[PDB]
Amino acid sequence: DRSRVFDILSNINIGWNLGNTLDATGGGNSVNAETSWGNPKTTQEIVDTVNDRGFNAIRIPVTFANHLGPAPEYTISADWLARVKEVVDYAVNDGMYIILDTHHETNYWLKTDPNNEAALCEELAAIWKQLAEAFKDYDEKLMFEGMNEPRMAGSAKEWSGGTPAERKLINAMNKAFIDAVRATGGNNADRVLIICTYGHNSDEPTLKDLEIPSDPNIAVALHTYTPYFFTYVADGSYSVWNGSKKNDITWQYNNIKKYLIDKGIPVVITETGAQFKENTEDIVRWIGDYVGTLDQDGVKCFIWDNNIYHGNGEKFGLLNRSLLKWYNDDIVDAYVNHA
Ligand SMILES: OC[C@H]1O[C@@H](O)[C@H](O)[C@@H](O)[C@@H]1O[C@@H]1O[C@H](CO)[C@@H](O[C@@H]2O[C@H](CO[C@H]3OC[C@@H](O)[C@H](O)[C@H]3O)[C@@H](O)[C@H](O)[C@H]2O)[C@H](O)[C@H]1O
Ligand SMILES: [Mg+2]
Repeated sequence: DRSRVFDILSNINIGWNLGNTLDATGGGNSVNAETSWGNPKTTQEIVDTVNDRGFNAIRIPVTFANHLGPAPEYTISADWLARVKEVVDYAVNDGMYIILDTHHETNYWLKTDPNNEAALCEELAAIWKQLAEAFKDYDEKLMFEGMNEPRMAGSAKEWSGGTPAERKLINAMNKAFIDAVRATGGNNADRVLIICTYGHNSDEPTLKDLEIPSDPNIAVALHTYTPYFFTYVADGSYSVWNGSKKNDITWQYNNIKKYLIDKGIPVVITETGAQFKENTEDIVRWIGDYVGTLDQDGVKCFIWDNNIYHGNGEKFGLLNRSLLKWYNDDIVDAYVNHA
């Protein structure tokens, strides 16, 4: 009976990621990492605005690597740990549902070499013991997501769910994450903990290999920017959404229903979105199809927002953070009013 997790999630309208922020990797071992990818320092106002528009859930991606002391303790620099807490507290201040993750650890130590399972597990666990100790007293609105797209960057199957050995490794790491949090007690005893597949991929072979913890307070996270060629810019990509590629969304979702939802396993899409390609009307329709699909079974999603819209780079930006104005109200409206 995993119903407690379902109840908790049902409280979310739709979520929002604080992209390219605490996840950013410049600035070395300092709080300036937050601004190293060109975003402004996150404020209470920014989070209020997100929550006010109707994203009552927020994902705070964070990359810890440069802020860790040497192994085996991997002590999180106190300055970084406290700023992370300040950002989570912005959301706590507004009664929001929250996901804290580890993020681009994949650039550093989180390289999915099955031969190196213990070292990987131990580091994940050492980080999450400290994070869990820091957020012990936070209520059940705050959730943890153990890893972000854990994979072997540069590998042939980096973005297609990796290899079998790799996926066994992901099970080991998911277990280590859960074990290390639960062992800290307090509100972490029953905190929703969000595990993931290899790369957060949702292809049948990836899901088929996913071990499901018997811990009843978990959810499974996936990323689906589906279809890739609509949402991303690339050779073969398109900007028109007429419905003809909805089967791509549908088909993938049937796998998630088969392996997760229909077995009573909570699922969350902790990232999705569509890069802006001067095509408001199409995104709006894609949203109807994409999110409407998720809505059939009460599945929630969090939208990736890197605050990039006019500039160059992947144009997932929605909230203009400096102006506290949305870059595109029509796209936003479709997301917040999806129900
Ligand atoms: O299904 C479309 C598939 O068709 C091929 O013919 C095509 O060439 C191929 O590119 C495409 O698969 C995508 O490949 C991209 C790189 O070529 C991947 O880009 C990455 O997407 C990431 C998101 O990752 C997760 O969600 C989507 C899911 O597809 C993936 O497996 C997950 O791990 C981004 O974070 C990253 O920036 C980007 O490079 C893309 O993910 C593949 O779908
Ligand atoms: Mg308790």
